[PDB]
Amino acid sequence: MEAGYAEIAAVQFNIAGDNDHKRQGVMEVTISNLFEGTLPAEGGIYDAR
Amino acid sequence: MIDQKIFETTLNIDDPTNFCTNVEAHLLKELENIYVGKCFKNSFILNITGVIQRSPCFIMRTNNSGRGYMHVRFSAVVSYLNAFDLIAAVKIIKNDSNIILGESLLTEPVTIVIPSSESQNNVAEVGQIVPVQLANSSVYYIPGRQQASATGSIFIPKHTFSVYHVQEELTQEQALNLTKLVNIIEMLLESRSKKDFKQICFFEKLYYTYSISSDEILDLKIWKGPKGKEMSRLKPCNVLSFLYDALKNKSSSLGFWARPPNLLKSSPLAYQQDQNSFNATELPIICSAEVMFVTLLKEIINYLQFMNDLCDTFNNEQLIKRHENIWMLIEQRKIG
Amino acid sequence: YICRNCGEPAIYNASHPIYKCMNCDVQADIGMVDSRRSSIVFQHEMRAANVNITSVLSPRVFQPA
Amino acid sequence: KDEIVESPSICEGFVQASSQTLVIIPDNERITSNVLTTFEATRLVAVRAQQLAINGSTMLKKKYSSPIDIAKQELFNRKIPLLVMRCIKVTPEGQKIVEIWNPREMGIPLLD
Amino acid sequence: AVNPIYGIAAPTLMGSVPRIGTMYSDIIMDEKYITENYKSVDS
Ligand SMILES: [Zn+2]
Repeated sequence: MEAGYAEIAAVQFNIAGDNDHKRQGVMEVTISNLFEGTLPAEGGIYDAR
Repeated sequence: MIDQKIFETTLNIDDPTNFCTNVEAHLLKELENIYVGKCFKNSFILNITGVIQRSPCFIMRTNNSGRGYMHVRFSAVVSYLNAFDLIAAVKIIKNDSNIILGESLLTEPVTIVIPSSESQNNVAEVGQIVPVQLANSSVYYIPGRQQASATGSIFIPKHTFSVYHVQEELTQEQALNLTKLVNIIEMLLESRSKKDFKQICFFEKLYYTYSISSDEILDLKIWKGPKGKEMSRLKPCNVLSFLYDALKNKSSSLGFWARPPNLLKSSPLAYQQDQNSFNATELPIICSAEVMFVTLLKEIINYLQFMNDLCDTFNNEQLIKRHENIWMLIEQRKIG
Repeated sequence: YICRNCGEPAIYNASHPIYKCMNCDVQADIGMVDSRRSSIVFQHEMRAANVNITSVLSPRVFQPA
Repeated sequence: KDEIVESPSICEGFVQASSQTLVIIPDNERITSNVLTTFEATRLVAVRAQQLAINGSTMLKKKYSSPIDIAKQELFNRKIPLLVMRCIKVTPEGQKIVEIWNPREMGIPLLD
Repeated sequence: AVNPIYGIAAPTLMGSVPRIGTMYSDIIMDEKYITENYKSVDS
């Protein structure tokens, strides 16, 4: 697969509800432990995802 | 199933000067290199039939490279798999860890996950081509993957069936949309005619719900196959003949259309009942003639393709010897 | 990389094959726009404030043919 | 039965712009100038020079050691293989009305 | 609000370059001229 060349023609602004946040987000923060070892703690706010 | 689809995409051209020398050939080559053998827009691309439309080889404004881009709309052959499709050849790469899964060995690549919940699934062994039916869940065509992903179980003909009620008489000028499909089934039946009748009989009696060794063969010029049981001594009608009756424009479409488990699935015959003479496992579905006829035609096409693929892939008696244990699973499950 | 179907930023990686859109899932149509990391950060900041930004990619144009 | 409202995602209500059709104005009906503007000549030369850097095949008989000179002499000698598209209008019906101009048959401005 | 991308500020804030000056007019390749004068690399 390849991503063809494209340009932005317009921008639409809207109020983002919780549904948009749930759909767009790639993970859910559950713990307050920032770091586990050198690598970021999984489920924290620095999760590599 | 195999179908014609139209996509439209944008192709980046690294050397526009060389690309434009033979635009059609270069565009076809690029489309084949990029899209053939990958899942795109909920469809698996098999080959590129042609380029319906295209645009001039523009030059990228935003970047300072001389590279160009071309909007191309192309018609290709794609494979879409619905629910309940039957896949004759499925090799089990790894039946272990209470999870099962196998890869299709047909023109439409698929990765099917078989649950360990069912005992029949656990019985199957690795390196064994086991026929499989996809579950009711839709097939997941992740873009960019070279094979579709689905969940299925070893095909065990189920006794429960459904009855369809037609409230609208035959749709007029939609008989042509149905004829598009009768053509596909005709091609499938012509293909089935070539192979030997004995292997077809073997597989039909293996997958016939009510196994019959009587060797009695219902003979229809398009279709020949061993006969089954008779319910209420009722007379089924060939779907192809009723569709041909479109010239008459009268087809008695209202009557309940149903195919009992006894009635061979590959056979075009289906029973028409004025009332709910067929036992209704579920309340007869209130559907139009379009929905029903398309449904019955799809089911028969699925079963005919299943049978042709079964005959082709098990063309060796020794492979059948290995898979007789799978056959025993099906036979043990079969009741009558 | 922006998904044409939904106009939202998407996930595309060529070396490691990734062609994914969180919103559309299947039916994703990724297109590569040229931009600046500053503009990306600006859009991410605006989204953080619960202002959804949808980018309408320029339409494809074909010869009459 | 009172009905509550749950706001759908914005993406669901978004419909992408439909594909357009390129409407090329006939040669005799063009109304834009037949003399390349300085911007258009500069863009043509720059694009041709970049493509020469990509692919070195050139029609010019004389030999030069720089892509810029090759592109300049191609424009001046009317051998440049590029075309100029002037987008006039984008109608709501889904048409892109444009004018296609051939640099080799156009007037060239004073670039020096 | 729906904001079309025109002028200088709007493309600039979106990371793109304004479509004016040298980028006002599109440049497309002359397929007819090339197919009669140039030869494919493979050919
Ligand atoms: Zn999307």
